[PDB]
Amino acid sequence: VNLRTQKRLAASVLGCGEGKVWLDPNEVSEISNANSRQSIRKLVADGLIIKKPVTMHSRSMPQQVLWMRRQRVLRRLLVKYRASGKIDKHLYHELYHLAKGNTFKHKRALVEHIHRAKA
Amino acid sequence: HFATVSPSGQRSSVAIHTLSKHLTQIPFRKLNGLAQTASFHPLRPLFFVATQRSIRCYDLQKLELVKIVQPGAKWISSFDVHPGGDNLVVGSYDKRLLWH
Amino acid sequence: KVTKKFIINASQPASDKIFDVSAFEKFLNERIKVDGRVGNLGDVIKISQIGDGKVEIIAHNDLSGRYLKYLTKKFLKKMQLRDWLRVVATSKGVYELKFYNIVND
Amino acid sequence: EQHALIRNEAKMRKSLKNRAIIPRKAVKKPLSQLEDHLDQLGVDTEAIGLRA
Amino acid sequence: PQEVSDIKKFIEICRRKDASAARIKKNPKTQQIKFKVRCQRFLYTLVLKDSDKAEKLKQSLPPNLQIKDVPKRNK
Amino acid sequence: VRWRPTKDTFILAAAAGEDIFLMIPTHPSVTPALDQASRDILNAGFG
RNA sequence: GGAGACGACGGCGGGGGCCCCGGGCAGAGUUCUCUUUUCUUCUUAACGGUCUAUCACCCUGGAAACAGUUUGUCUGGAGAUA
Repeated sequence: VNLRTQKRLAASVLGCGEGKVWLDPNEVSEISNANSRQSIRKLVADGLIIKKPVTMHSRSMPQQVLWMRRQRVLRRLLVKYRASGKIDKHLYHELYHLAKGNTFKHKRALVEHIHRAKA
Repeated sequence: HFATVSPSGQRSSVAIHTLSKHLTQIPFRKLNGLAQTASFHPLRPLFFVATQRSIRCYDLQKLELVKIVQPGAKWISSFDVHPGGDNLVVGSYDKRLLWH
Repeated sequence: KVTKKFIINASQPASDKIFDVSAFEKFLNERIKVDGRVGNLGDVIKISQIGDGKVEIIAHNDLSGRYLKYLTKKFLKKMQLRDWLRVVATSKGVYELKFYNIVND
Repeated sequence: EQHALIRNEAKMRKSLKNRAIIPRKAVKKPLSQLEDHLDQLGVDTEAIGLRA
Repeated sequence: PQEVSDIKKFIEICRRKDASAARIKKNPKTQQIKFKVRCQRFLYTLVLKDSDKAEKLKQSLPPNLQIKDVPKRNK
Repeated sequence: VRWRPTKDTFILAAAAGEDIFLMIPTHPSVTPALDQASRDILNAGFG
């Protein structure tokens, strides 16, 4: 029997592909007799039309960004120190320009330079 | 807790002071109007703040607006909550009492 | 200080005499692993039987019922019963071992 | 020999490359097959019989 | 769709001449109670949070307005 | 000028200008014990 | 008079979707041996209410021992920082 119609309607009602719809081989006569989307839903409930599971799919830095991040963290540290009063406006500006220049490489190095400046 | 209302304090107009900790906090920045008066609900942790044109009711457990009431008044002078907690009286400078 | 109660219900298979409760308990005794190693049967995970045919597990760590079901499937097909028995969660922490639907011939 | 037989059955059902298969709970199996497998393992068969 | 948190306002909305439909939603997982009224151009929902007030409200709704409980598994 | 609602103490809060004063007025209802309890309430948040 | 009414590119930031990683529930799969294991579900529209902001604008005040500040540039008595 020709079951292209049942295949298409079953895929449409089950919301899956035509490769994922399975018709019971032993019940081709009943599947052929089913020719409406209510009868095909009845068959889906009865277990003669089945949606197959999905196929197994077992699964088991630029210097621009570096400069941007280091500048942001250094400037944040200067802002924090100037807000906490460890430095004043003019020494803050001096460190701002000196850090804009590639003088400082990391937060700690900034910190020891501040110690030298203040001592 | 005791709350204070200063009309010209802008975003520091209303301030709740906890005496057991000597802490003054300002919970509600935005008030949508010049704050005039405030009061605590008699039996439920809600705070009523009356500006010139509205009274906003704020739940204090969530610090969130639960109600806005709009008396038909131009300049609200005073308000008072029922001991029950479901009725308001608003007196305004437009010579109009409003029972809410 | 949180405890866990897991129940494995093999009453029907035990009555049908297809599932050995003692053998399954032994299997879990060797294969339940605590710190990434089997045989660490301390006062962390405990195992016992009830006379009516179920296996009770008191877990103190984070033993997942998924691990219990995985070991159940392990034992079932080790005894070659995978194609004819399944494990269904019939309660919050009760896994019942029942049969697949059977067509008469 | 039994190990070889079970490996043969497994590789027979395995297929080559990731074919979606019908679940066991969806497929149905006959009383003859169940009774045969059970009494191969040594199961008294008056237990089953009404079933479905 | 509008939210209602005041029982007297819900009563007056239900007493409105165009109040068309009503239903009660009980969500037991969140132990919440909602009274929804269809009043022509909006749908209003009162949130109650308490079963004693739910019963009092159900008794106090107008008799002509047929209040009903919505069942699970809507058809 | 407003009174502290609790009957356990005798505390008066006044607002003049930009300052709020918490005060213990001398009234023939304040015992030594009531006075000390009031002062303890006021200076109980200095910790 | 406004909106309709408007070029191309560059990096930067905010937000929403997608992708990725983990835990938990349910189910499915391998399993001679090993694998607290592999895969799948875990979703929330229009519309209405409320809260949320960079730019911009306003008030006080008056800056060089110049300051503010971006990845970059620049801004400031034609009023900066705060």
